[PDB]
Amino acid sequence: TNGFEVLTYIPGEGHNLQEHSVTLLRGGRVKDLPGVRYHIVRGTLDTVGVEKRRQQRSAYGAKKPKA
Amino acid sequence: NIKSNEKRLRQNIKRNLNNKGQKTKLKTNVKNFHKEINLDNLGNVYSQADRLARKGIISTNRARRLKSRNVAVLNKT
Amino acid sequence: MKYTGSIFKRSRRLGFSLLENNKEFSKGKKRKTIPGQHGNRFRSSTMSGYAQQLQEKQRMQYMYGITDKQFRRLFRLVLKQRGNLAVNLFRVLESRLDNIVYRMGFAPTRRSARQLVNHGHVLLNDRTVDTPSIILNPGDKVRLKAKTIKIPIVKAASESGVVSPFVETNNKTFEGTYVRFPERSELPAGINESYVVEWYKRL
Amino acid sequence: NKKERVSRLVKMHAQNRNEIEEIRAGDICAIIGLKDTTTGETLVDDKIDVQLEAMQFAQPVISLAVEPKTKADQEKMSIALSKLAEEDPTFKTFTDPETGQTIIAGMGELHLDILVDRMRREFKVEVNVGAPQVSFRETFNKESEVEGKYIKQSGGRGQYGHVKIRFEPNKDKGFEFVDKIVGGRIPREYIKPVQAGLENAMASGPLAGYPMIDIKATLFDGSFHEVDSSEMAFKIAASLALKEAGKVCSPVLLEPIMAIEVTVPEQYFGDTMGDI
Amino acid sequence: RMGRVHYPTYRIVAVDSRVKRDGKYIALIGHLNPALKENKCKIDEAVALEWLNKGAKPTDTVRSLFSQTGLWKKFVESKK
RNA sequence: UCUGAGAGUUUGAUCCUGGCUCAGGAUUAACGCUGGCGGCAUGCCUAAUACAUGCAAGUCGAUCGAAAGUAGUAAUACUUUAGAGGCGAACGGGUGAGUAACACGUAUCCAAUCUACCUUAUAAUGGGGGAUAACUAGUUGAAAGACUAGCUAAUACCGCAUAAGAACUUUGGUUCGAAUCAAAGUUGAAAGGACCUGCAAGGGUUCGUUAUUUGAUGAGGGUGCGCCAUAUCAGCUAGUUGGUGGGGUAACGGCCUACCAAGGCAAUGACGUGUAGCUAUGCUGAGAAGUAGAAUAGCCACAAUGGGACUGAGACACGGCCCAUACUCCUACGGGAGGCAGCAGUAGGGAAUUUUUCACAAUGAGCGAAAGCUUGAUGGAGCAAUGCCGCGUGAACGAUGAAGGUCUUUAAGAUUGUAAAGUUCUUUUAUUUGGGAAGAAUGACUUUAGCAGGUAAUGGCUAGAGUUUGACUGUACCAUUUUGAAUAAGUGACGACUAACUAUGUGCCAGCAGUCGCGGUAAUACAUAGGUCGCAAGCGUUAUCCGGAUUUAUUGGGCGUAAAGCAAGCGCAGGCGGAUUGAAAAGUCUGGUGUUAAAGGCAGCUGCUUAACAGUUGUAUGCAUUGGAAAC
Repeated sequence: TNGFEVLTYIPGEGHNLQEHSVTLLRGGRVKDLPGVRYHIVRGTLDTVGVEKRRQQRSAYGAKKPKA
Repeated sequence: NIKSNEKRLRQNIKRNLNNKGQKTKLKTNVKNFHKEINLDNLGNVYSQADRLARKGIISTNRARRLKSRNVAVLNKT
Repeated sequence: MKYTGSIFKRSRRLGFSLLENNKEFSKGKKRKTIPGQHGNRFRSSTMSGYAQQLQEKQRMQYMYGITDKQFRRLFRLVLKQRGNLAVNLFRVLESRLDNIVYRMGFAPTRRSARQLVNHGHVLLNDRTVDTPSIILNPGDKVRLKAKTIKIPIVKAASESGVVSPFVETNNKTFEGTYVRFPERSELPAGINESYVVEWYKRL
Repeated sequence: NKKERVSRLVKMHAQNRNEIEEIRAGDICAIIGLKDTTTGETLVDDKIDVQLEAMQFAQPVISLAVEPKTKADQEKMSIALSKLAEEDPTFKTFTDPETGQTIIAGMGELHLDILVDRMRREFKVEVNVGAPQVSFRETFNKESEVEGKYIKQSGGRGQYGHVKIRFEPNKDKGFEFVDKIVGGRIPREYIKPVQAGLENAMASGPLAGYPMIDIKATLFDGSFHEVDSSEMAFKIAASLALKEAGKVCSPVLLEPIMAIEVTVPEQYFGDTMGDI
Repeated sequence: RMGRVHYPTYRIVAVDSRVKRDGKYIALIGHLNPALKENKCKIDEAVALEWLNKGAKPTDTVRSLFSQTGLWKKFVESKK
């Protein structure tokens, strides 16, 4: 939203990438990536889901799996 | 809109006219004393000062201060 | 939470059967090993202050049936008074309503006592209690309504109830009275509370 | 099934909004509040039956996809459609699964004009007209045969599977499988997985993701190993062979040819024949 | 009054009509719970007469609460 | 005493200086996955951005004339007030834009000022005059309104008289810039209402009003002290500094002005710039202190901005006026309404801050002898798991452990697993039956009993009886009321740090992740299944603050080899400073007094069944004064 521009990591397998979407941000730290200590939230208005996932349903914004 | 606001406005327009009238009656006699520094003019000024103080147009402290200033000049005479 | 699932699971894992040898009884297997898919000879080397403190705290809050937040809340309540906080804290814990009911044998388990209290069948000094969180003082009386004494289950539990010298029971009238603070030998010696006291580093 | 609180009543006059309190049998007004009411709802105060109507209209349905340009404007446009649907319950908007974009319907050009004006004035979201989309189901034409191999060593142990699948398309009969393995070239335990191995993969098309329909699949020959060669090898080989068959077969598309009843007075009949 | 909802606790105070509700008060008379049907106000009845004689009349709701104690019976005669 | 926890991370290996991350509490939190309730608090820090509509100060006929209408022959009874006049409006309500200094916190001095109504009692409420709305008519007018001439009353206005008492001046006297008092010169106050009694006359009860006079109270002014960063900001300042005279706001004061001048502040850091509501208080640790100054309580100020004046006792005035400024809206185009940081609510922003809610039931406020009117102050209800407490989502019995799954995967078996299959019991909740609150005991209204100057009268004070007093709510809650295990669990993680592991896939590809660091071939580090562990109607997640971190160190580090002695000398201010004798008591220690608001914390206790929450008692600290001590 500010004039600055930020590098972030896209978590998980798969992508919801179109290079045109406004999306929210997440904290955290990933020291392997040079210059990337910011993250994109997975499971919001954009980057909505990771499939096959049945664990770690705090990130990835995946609905609880039931039969 | 407040009905009491406009009511008090139309009231204090007339009140302001009357207060300006009394203030000018005071000041013209104050000028008269400045011209004729005598006992009669001071008596008139203090009568008018009491009249304003009776209703409350001039605070008693202000009236006391101005009458002290005038009585000092009269005593110097 | 308040329910731990299978009671035998906790007893087998933590080596503490609430009934002397009934919750780790030969019920298809008689073993002290922890349950799960990894039943096997293992070298126990992580058993230290961290591990033992967690074990004592978990056993405490599972035998007492109290959630962690309530448990620290009662600890803070104990902190307000002065003296030997360990023994006094344990006495305050033993003065819990469902624990007293279980020690009287009026309810087979603390969970059964919780069910009895919450459904509203326990009377305390002209006041019926609905929340299973009550601390009793010496000379405090507990009554069971005529409506709630018609059940073969509760009568069978009463006839096979737990004996406790520190309180007075009238089974012919279904009356209980908290006589005095239970003595150290009258308290369960399975758990050592000092480690749990040292677990409090929120000061 | 809820009690709404009538806050205030008002009649929209020629130029003024006269706020009134009492309404008798014969007068009409509007209510402020009740911000979730849908047209056609009836209001009840003294326990009367509701006069809810559902069989008084006809469908002018003509699907027209509206392509989005900015995703934020699309998200606001979704709320705009939600806030405009109750305006006309007979106004239709579809949400295509393959292309998750709005599909407007209306009664002609002026209908689209008034709807787009409603979107672009109150919500200030302006969108350019695109082009409609169709389901466009898929089949294909007969092919000779397909092979499938899968050999791996990953995990400290390999996985092995060899299958021969011959992929037969149809036009009326859907997915069906016939087994012909004789001679121990595959154990029976992996017969049923392959039955599920093909059909689950059949729903993917090599053109635009339209599922492949009305196909027959069969197994003739295969190969495996000793205690290795677990179940998943043949299951994935079936899907790989299915995809290869669907790709190399030069598939064919199908669209529903709608039967049109053109009803006209006895004035444009010859002109209708000429136009068709 | 103050306190949690469904628990009216109005501390008895001497009020000059210019002050806002439960703001900076001149002097608290005591405490009284209207729900309990029993006299519980902590009053000295000496400083109360001091405030009565220095003006700034407190709430009227407690005047009756002072008629039961006989404050008027002595106040009206101490006026003379 | 309040009261103290560490681990890992450099190396072939060892130690040391230091850093980093984790281990825990809290939010004016939110996101993501789910989601039962009760109790209770909280719910725009961003745009003090613009904002439709209703409320957010109205009241007084026992103030007045008059106006209209329901009865009545009229008279008059009955209902209301358009206006004048009176009180109220400056307080409540809301924000923190702006404000870096007596604004804030605190004690004095006001011999520097006032305070309507409340509290104190006393002189009095004497006699006249003039208009004026209201009303009518004419004009400008579409109305909105404005202009012109007559008509009308007052607790409205204006002379005069009395003025003990008051102000002013003079003579005398008290006292250390003022005090009390004797005489004299001068000056000025109003209005009756309502009711009762009385043939009248007149008298009485209350109110309204003037004067005088006690507190209390609010505001204002001066004061020492402490109360952000910033020197990679050395000069700042011209009514400034000071004096004489005069005027002026409540006052003293260049506050302002006429004249004379030249200083004042200032390296103990002014001035400059950024930021900023402050305090009590919220959290953190034992503390030094840091953190945040949600709500709250007080103080501070503006109300779209810049100014100005008036009424008023107090305003430069949340929704007063005028002017200038940006906009909306209406206009018949002539000109007009103006300003939701009031309750709401919306456009937008953001992670987000809510019903376009009820009643003033209760308190309060504003007003009126009164029936009492208003009250989006105030107290309830609604939404939201934002947060805290409690509470269910069953319990008893029931196996070498049913089935199936998972695993060694043998033709042992373990595992899930008293979980279950299944039998009894049981109802907080889901569910009908009955019952049903405390909260007015606020007061008033009507009757009586006693009280008093007066009693010729009712009113003034205290009691007793009946009248009513709820927005809440048939709510809470209760009673074998009926049926009923039935009506309600997900969450993160298991290589270690730091309790909790095995199987399949996987080939530096995927991906994990707070760190060490994992994955290019049997991966307990990844993805999944199962198992397991920990929390829970919440779990994680980030932001951010205290602890660990004593890791800016009086408490609580060093400067030879891990960072660090100016290259040396001279040296001011300032800091530190030998003893003996005497004094003083400024620092210092102690005794006493008053203040340091409530709320909050600490300890004790009380109640809503009980925690949460509320309430009660005690409770520090600092300030000034009084009195001691002379060991520094």
